[PDB]
Amino acid sequence: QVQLEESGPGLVKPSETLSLTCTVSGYTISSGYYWGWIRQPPGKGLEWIGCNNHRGSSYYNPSLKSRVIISVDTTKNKFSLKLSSVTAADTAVYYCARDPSFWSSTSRTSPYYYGMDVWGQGTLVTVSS
Amino acid sequence: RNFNNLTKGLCTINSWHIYGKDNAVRIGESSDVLVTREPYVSCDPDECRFYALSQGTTIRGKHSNGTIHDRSQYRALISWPLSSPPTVYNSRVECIGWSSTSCHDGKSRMSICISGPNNNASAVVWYNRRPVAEINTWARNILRTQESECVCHNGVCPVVFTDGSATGPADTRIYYFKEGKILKWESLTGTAKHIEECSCYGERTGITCTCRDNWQGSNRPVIQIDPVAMTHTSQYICSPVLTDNPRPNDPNIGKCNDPYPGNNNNGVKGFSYLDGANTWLGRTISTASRSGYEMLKVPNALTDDRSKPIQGQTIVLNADWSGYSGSFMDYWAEGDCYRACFYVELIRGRPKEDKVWWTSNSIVSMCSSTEFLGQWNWPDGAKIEYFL
Amino acid sequence: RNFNNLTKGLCTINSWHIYGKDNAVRIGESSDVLVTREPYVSCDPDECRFYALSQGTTIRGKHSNGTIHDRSQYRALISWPLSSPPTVYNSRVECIGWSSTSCHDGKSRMSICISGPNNNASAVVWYNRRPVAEINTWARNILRTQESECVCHNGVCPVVFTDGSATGPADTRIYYFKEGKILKWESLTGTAKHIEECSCYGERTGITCTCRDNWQGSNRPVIQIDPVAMTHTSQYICSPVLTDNPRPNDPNIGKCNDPYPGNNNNGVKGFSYLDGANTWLGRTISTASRSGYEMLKVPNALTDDRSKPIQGQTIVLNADWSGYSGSFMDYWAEGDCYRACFYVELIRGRPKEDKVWWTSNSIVSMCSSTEFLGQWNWPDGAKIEYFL
Amino acid sequence: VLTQPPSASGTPGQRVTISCSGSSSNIGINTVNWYQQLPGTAPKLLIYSNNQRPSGVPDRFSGSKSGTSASLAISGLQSEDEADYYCAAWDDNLNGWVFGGGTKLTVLG
Amino acid sequence: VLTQPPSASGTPGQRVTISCSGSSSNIGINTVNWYQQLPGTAPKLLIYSNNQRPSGVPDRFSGSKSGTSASLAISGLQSEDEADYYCAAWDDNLNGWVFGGGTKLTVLG
Amino acid sequence: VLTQPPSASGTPGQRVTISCSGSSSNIGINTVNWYQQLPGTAPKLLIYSNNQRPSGVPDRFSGSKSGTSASLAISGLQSEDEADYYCAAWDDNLNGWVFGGGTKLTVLG
Ligand SMILES: *[C@@H]1O[C@H](CO)[C@@H](O[C@@H]2O[C@H](CO)[C@@H](O[C@@H]3O[C@H](CO[C@H]4O[C@H](CO[C@H]5O[C@H](CO)[C@@H](O)[C@H](O)[C@@H]5O)[C@@H](O)[C@H](O[C@H]5O[C@H](CO)[C@@H](O)[C@H](O)[C@@H]5O)[C@@H]4O)[C@@H](O)[C@H](O[C@H]4O[C@H](CO)[C@@H](O)[C@H](O)[C@@H]4O[C@H]4O[C@H](CO)[C@@H](O)[C@H](O)[C@@H]4O[C@H]4O[C@H](CO)[C@@H](O)[C@H](O)[C@@H]4O)[C@@H]3O)[C@H](O)[C@H]2NC(C)=O)[C@H](O)[C@H]1NC(C)=O
Ligand SMILES: *[C@@H]1O[C@H](CO)[C@@H](O[C@@H]2O[C@H](CO)[C@@H](O[C@@H]3O[C@H](CO[C@H]4O[C@H](CO[C@H]5O[C@H](CO)[C@@H](O)[C@H](O)[C@@H]5O)[C@@H](O)[C@H](O[C@H]5O[C@H](CO)[C@@H](O)[C@H](O)[C@@H]5O)[C@@H]4O)[C@@H](O)[C@H](O[C@H]4O[C@H](CO)[C@@H](O)[C@H](O)[C@@H]4O[C@H]4O[C@H](CO)[C@@H](O)[C@H](O)[C@@H]4O[C@H]4O[C@H](CO)[C@@H](O)[C@H](O)[C@@H]4O)[C@@H]3O)[C@H](O)[C@H]2NC(C)=O)[C@H](O)[C@H]1NC(C)=O
Ligand SMILES: *[C@@H]1O[C@H](CO)[C@@H](O[C@@H]2O[C@H](CO)[C@@H](O)[C@H](O)[C@H]2NC(C)=O)[C@H](O)[C@H]1NC(C)=O
Ligand SMILES: *[C@@H]1O[C@H](CO)[C@@H](O[C@@H]2O[C@H](CO)[C@@H](O)[C@H](O)[C@H]2NC(C)=O)[C@H](O)[C@H]1NC(C)=O
Ligand SMILES: *[C@@H]1O[C@H](CO)[C@@H](O)[C@H](O)[C@H]1NC(C)=O
Ligand SMILES: *[C@@H]1O[C@H](CO)[C@@H](O)[C@H](O)[C@H]1NC(C)=O
Repeated sequence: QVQLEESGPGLVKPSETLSLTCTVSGYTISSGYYWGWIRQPPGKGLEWIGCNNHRGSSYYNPSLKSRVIISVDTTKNKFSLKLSSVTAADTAVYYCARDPSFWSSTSRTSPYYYGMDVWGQGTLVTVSS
Repeated sequence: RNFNNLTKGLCTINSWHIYGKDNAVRIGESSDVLVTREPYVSCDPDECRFYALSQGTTIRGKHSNGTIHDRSQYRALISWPLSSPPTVYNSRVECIGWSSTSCHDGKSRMSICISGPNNNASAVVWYNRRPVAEINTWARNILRTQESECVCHNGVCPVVFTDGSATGPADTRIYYFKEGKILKWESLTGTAKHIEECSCYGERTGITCTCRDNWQGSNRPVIQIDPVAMTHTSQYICSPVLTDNPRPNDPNIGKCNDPYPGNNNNGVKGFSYLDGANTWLGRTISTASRSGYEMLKVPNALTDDRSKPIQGQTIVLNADWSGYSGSFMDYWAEGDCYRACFYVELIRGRPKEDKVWWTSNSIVSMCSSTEFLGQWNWPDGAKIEYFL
Repeated sequence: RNFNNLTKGLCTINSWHIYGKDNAVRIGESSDVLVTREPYVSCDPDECRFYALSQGTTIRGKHSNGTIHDRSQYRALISWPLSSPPTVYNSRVECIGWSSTSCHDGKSRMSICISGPNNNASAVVWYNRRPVAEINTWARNILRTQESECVCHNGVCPVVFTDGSATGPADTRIYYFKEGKILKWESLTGTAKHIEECSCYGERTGITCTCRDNWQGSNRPVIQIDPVAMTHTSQYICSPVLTDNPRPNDPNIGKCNDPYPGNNNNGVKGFSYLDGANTWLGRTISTASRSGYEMLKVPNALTDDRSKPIQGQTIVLNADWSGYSGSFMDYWAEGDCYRACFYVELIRGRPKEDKVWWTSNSIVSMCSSTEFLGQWNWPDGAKIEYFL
Repeated sequence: VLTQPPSASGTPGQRVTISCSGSSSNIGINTVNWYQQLPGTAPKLLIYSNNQRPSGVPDRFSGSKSGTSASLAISGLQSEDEADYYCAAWDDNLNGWVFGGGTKLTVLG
Repeated sequence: VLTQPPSASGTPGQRVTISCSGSSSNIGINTVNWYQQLPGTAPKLLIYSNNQRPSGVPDRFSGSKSGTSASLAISGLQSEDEADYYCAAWDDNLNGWVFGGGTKLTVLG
Repeated sequence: VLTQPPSASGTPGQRVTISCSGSSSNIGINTVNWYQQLPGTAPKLLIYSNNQRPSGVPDRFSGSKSGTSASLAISGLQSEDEADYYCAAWDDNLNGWVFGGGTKLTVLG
């Protein structure tokens, strides 16, 4: 069973780039599942940020794209999220997750759009002075 | 008739003059004018018309609420006479789809339109008003095309398509069509990294296209197509004049086998005329928004990484909203050269104007001249408050 | 020119793609668009147009109140360019009457229109814009015709007519016309029991028509016409796929020299393409209402009473209102086969939407392809609340 | 954005439902998923493809969709079902995973 | 549906009338009939073809039609004329026998 | 006609500004000038070409223009700066020198 775990700083200053890394273990990510990130402000619901794969076929939330980059390091089985110009509104819990959609799981019997079945425990990032 | 051949050179460009303008929004305020986006200009052997994708609603109707979204089953490609507004009573529908391109080969017109869901999308190629051939997707991620007109040579009309992430690598192909049928296609090659919405023109040889890089940079890709050989290459413009939007500030030295970094996952359609010394580039004034528009004469921009503007002309002030731009030509005009022309979309409404729930555009276009002419401004002139 | 001859075969149908769509209601909300019903598509040698019966009023006018009734002295047959709405300023009137049919024979167009009271009804046959011949009634009970286009071969255009009870046996006739004149007519024969609103297409031989049985069942009648001999036969489709609306649930075994029972005195116009293995049937999704629409590939449906679908495509969701459907073809297109096409009427307003006092329709149409293409939905997209 | 009610409730053993709705670009065309979040952790996928569930999910959780709305029915409500429930779907206009915010389900007693 | 007043009245010997009206698809084009129903039985046809009467019908019953309205005049009103009177016509939109409901005629005394 | 506020004020040493605005035919396209008039004499040109000044004009006077509006900033306000200030521009519809009326700048103390 593939495990996911987030790591990185829990504090970024306003205007700085935030960088979080999710380590994948128990699975080689070069195999093709999509991996991505979800945000949850402390008192709010969930927001999708984006996802990618080993070929770079990324998808991003239009409200964040151009501010956010998601990349995949197959060599080390890691993927990461970067967001420029953080602000107070970006304080949130960030989670990394696995997504078997787009038949990337190597199955054509699956729903094209599936959902996110594997979640890490997440991390809290504060944007502050 | 016969097929148009690319035999003439480009005319010297000393200045630009107005060719046409519809004033669609100003008229639309009190009349049955359609809501459109992504306009372009294309000419038949004896007529020039505006083309655009409509939203299936009029400006003042209640279905104009939410026209900001661009992929729907209510979109279609329409055509109407130059400088007339795209009214509901004078437009002809060419095809249905949310993305399209068209051109005339000297005998008839070809039109390619993309419709469908984001994954199971498809395209239909029309010729002489009949459906001829169809293309399915290959990457299953919003199949896209050129938007602006295509250029044909001796019956062969190369068309650029993209299927794949708009924020990462994507699979692009060039299809070569004749009378609506596919002769062949090629996977894209060369050093360009991401290609979208190519604006193309031909000269005496091949077809040159200026495209958007919507992934890594503000350095526009260029595709060189040989319609006879049906082969092509690519590179970026080697010039420290950035032309995309948003863009970082202009460097002293440009580069061209790699996109110029600083503004990711964004950009707009635009164009250039590359002709050694007779080279002109178009761009917005603002580096952060789709505002203003100018033409710059930048000799040898395609290859000289230290070239800077030596002459230019303002088309749209930065106080005015701009939009997508692109190139076109009348390939049937008398003379020993082609008069280069271009157009600019002027976008009004959301997302910049939040007082209304619609979006729309007006269109202005210009052609080159060998004379040195003066300059003026070309806003759409619509008062947003009149619609409130 | 010369007369069109039925010489080519049908193309293989692997999937359907969009051909056209007017979005008449969405536009009509804020513009001078006419109220219509019973649309169809028909092509001249160089042009395709939509045809429909108008109600003599615009959608937003006050005379739109009560448009639900279909037989009046304010109805007429109009024609307008594909994918444009049926506006008051771009439509041509072909004839006057509450029921009609038309087609082109390669030299000119024939049009037949029915007008008058329920008993003393009559029809006028027009050709090349002149009245040519007239037909009176024989049963004196609302003379009816095909609604969709007719098919001509070497100048002869068979037309199907009905006069008599719509809820019992009726006298039907087939008239054979040439240049608007009657050559002959035949009483209908074969094993079909009740014929209305036949949708016809030709191939290399004869003309095949799919009709409504509005009396006994959900099993559609089929008429086979030989235009040279000017003779015909009939039967029902031998397939456990019911296609009328309303219909009982599909049986395991069908029958065809007798209508399939369970839903009396009702039904809708529809179509099929019968070509052995290359056979497709159209129908609604709902079994109880005019909702949704799908195409099913059902090999040998005409004769195999245990045949079931092997492939299909959704056109309209069951969440969306549907309407009458039918077939058409471009018989002047280049190639060695005919590209099969069809259309669907999308009905809005009364009796399903009681918030408005009018009725109207939008039209969508599609053509076959030999490629396997994806699928999408085609609703009209009108918000009824905008009209309240 | 999808619409969800802010809350739901019932007593143990009752059947309760949570609705989700809005547009034709999302749940109106694509499938809908449901996720359950407990106060201390990451959300778990309960329902996918409108009415399917991942192995390990109790059959007390039953999804359904029609038109432009959807719901999650919870049969046999347990104290353990108190949670934040979320509705999600792919939305072609954005081309990527829209959530409806969540509904707080309270078990009474 | 045709429109009729709910009631009519008069004293014996008076002339009274009952009106009927509405549309161009029915009495406005076709002929109008009148029927008389007594409380214990089936209605009897009194007037057909606007102003004709079946044999056996008293000539005190006189029909008339104009435009989109019609009426039945009863001369010499009798106590025996107390009845429910109905207006009917063929209506081409429905293609079959529309009734106006009825009018109660009361003889006073 | 250009629009100006009727007055402006501040204490010595403060930075104050005077605005000017309206249309696309004038300051919206052409350059804007500023003039200063003292109660007993002809106006003096202070600013021309939006932000340039004639020799002899203190650098405390700084012009600026954007869009369809413009302003004059006075740094280091002096008692001597009390004056009537005027905004002017060429206006192509009239084809000749439009003024905005003036603004009275009062130095407080
Ligand atoms: C009637 O109509 C005519 C026609 O319209 C009017 O005449 C026109 O007036 C306009 C005014 O705008 C001119 O447009 C500008 O032209 C200049 C270039 O011209 C000068 O420089 C040329 C090259 O200089 C180089 O070579 C010389 C060689 O000796 C060398 O000395 C010099 O150091 C340098 O190496 C010269 O060729 C040219 O000379 C010619 O013209 C003279 C005119 O009077 C004439 O006297 C000469 O004899 C000769 O004929 C002349 O010296 C362009 O540079 C300029 O474009 C820049 O400025 C505009 C201003 O808004 C801006 O929008 C552009 O984007 C651009 O500026 C940006 O990019 C620069 C690139 O490095 C950068 O440096 C700038 O800081 C700036 O960058 C900013 O924005 C970018 C945006 O992304 C951002 O990234 C950056 O970080 C930063 O923010 C205009 O094109 C027309 O050319 C002129 N046309 C003609 C035919 O004359 C006429 O005035 C009208 N008459 C009336 C009465 O109204
Ligand atoms: C991109 O686009 C493409 C193109 O659109 C998408 O692909 C399409 O996906 C749609 C999904 O709907 C498919 O449409 C349905 O197709 C099935 C038929 O396909 C299956 O069965 C075929 C025949 O089976 C028989 O032979 C096999 C032989 O071995 C045998 O094993 C089997 O037991 C049986 O004997 C097979 O040929 C076919 O295989 C092929 O396709 C496979 C696809 O993945 C592929 O894997 C295979 O290799 C092969 O290529 C496949 O197995 C139709 O049956 C179905 O129509 C029914 O269901 C719809 C659902 O709403 C319904 O509306 C229809 O009315 C109908 O269902 C009613 O009638 C039935 C008749 O008996 C009845 O049984 C049902 O219960 C139901 O009845 C109800 O309604 C009626 C209404 O009046 C009522 O009377 C009844 O009482 C009751 O209420 C659809 O047509 C497309 O065919 C497919 N197209 C293509 C080209 O693949 C693609 O997915 C898109 N991709 C993305 C990413 O989006
Ligand atoms: C246009 O459509 C938008 C769609 O959201 C309408 O906005 C909604 O309006 C209702 C009624 O006032 C509010 O209850 C909703 O909260 C609004 N939603 C949002 C996101 O603002 C809007 O009213 C429509 N009207 C016009 C004039 O276009
Ligand atoms: C449309 O026509 C109908 C015809 O019946 C009108 O309905 C009548 O309206 C009047 C005035 O309100 C009522 O007294 C009648 O009882 C109505 N008849 C029925 C059967 O409802 C209707 O008002 C017209 N108006 C519109 C908006 O279409
Ligand atoms: C275009 O060039 C080709 C080159 O062989 C020639 O054959 C063709 O006829 C030319 N087109 C016309 C219209 O002459
Ligand atoms: C159609 O077939 C008949 C068969 O005799 C032939 O005479 C006729 O000329 C054909 N039509 C055309 C246009 O050739």
